Amino acid sequence: DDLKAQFQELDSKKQRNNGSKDHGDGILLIDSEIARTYLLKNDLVKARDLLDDLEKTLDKKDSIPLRITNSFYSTNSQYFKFKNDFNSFYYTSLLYLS
Amino acid sequence: GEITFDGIGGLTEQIRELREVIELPLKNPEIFQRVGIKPPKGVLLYGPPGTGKTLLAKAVAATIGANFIFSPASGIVDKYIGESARII
Amino acid sequence: EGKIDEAADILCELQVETYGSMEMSEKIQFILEQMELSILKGDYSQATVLSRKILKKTFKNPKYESLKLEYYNLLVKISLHKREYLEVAQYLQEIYQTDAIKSDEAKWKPVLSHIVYFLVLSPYGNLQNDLIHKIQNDNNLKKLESQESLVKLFTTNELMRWPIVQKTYEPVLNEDDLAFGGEANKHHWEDLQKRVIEHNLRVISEYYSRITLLRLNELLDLTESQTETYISDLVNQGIIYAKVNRPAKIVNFEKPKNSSQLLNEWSHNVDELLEHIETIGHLITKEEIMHGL
Amino acid sequence: GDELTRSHFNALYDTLLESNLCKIIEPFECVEISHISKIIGLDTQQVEGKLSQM
Repeated sequence: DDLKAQFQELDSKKQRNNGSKDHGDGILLIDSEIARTYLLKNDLVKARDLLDDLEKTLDKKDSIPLRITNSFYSTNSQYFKFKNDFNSFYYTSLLYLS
Repeated sequence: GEITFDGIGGLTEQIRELREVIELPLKNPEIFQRVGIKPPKGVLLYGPPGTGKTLLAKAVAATIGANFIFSPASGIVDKYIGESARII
Repeated sequence: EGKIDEAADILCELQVETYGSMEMSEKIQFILEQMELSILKGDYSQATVLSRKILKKTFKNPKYESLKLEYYNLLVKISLHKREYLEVAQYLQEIYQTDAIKSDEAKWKPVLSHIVYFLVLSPYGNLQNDLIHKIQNDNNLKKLESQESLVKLFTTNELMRWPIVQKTYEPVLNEDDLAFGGEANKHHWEDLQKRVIEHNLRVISEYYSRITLLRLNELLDLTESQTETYISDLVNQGIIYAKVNRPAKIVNFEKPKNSSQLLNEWSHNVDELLEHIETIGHLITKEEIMHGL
Repeated sequence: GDELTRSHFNALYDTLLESNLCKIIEPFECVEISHISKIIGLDTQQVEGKLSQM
């Protein structure tokens, strides 16, 4: 909460596309960590509400390496695990393993 | 601006005749659509000379401000080949 | 005082005489007032004419708080007497994406469960696949997924669990709360069984070539006379094309294909093979980089 | 009650009968002739005479 996105982290610093690999900023990574914070602790109601903003951000803006995709698939891997649908969880784990 | 609604005074009974066929349809054309009557297009001005029939044309140009065109009878009669029909 | 016609007669001559669409919030009140008196009078055709005039005027005009009050009732009340469910889902979906100040983030979500159920009573539609990808439909109320799970069962319908649900669980079926409000058990179930039978008959025409009459009675759970009743009705409506063979006690669901139609798809197959050959042709050079490495 | 319009409905007896057969022939061909007479409520020879007329 003390950082969030584009408050304390963004002044003179460029955009490295969050924390997926090596160096990075805290803009899109904290939004992803909060999505997995309530997912592994609280219920799945508040987890998907902030997950859609992360999914629409990845589809709108991405980068060349797959470092961001694997970090995004790790969020959905834990989301479908607690559910009763194993068909969507099966396809989700395939993208995370690749 | 030279002649205004004050200089055309005395015609007040006949001044409201033009306001209904000019000022009324241009300001609020939807009134004729509610009743269903068609907006009048042409308006005829006749009578004895010197009663201010020409002043009615100058009084509207200095008030409404819309673009007007003076079309005298003898200005369009220039003839070469079918010229008067083209000028109209 | 309990006077209906006396209040409607004085306002009947006014509805055309009201305004030239000058006032904004006032015009909404008078036009929607006669619609309330016409419904209580027992004639919904009088309010139908007023509904077409007010809808085109407010199409480009945004709706304020004092407007949408009456758009949640008078619009869906006319379709109730008409018993037409294709128009029911149209007005309920139109109020979704609007400003939605009166639409709650809690109470309004179970309303969508009725909207999905209303598509079942209607002859399918183009709005069924649009509600599948909705985010609010996959969360919160579990009945949202229950009615959505039935959407994926349209093509796969075996009618095994359909008479089970119709005899056991009827949360949105015979009891309505946030949409219709409920009328009677026979009103909602009249067109309910007609559509469920139509769900299987559409699949058979697109899948099964022919089925015996004894097998149709096991699925649809009808008699010999009741089986051909719903089948013959869909033929006259230009939906299902099937030839019932009485001596063989079967029904031919395969549509007849002429000589030109069989050769038509053959031309597409030849052009399709050339597309696969074209694809394979460019994959040899592309994958050659890994071979020559 | 009107004898002038009565001649029209007498001609519609054969017209509406042929129109009622359209609802019977809805499942194309391969229907039973005896099953047709039970729906329309006419004799077998009466139905076979009207089917051959169309």
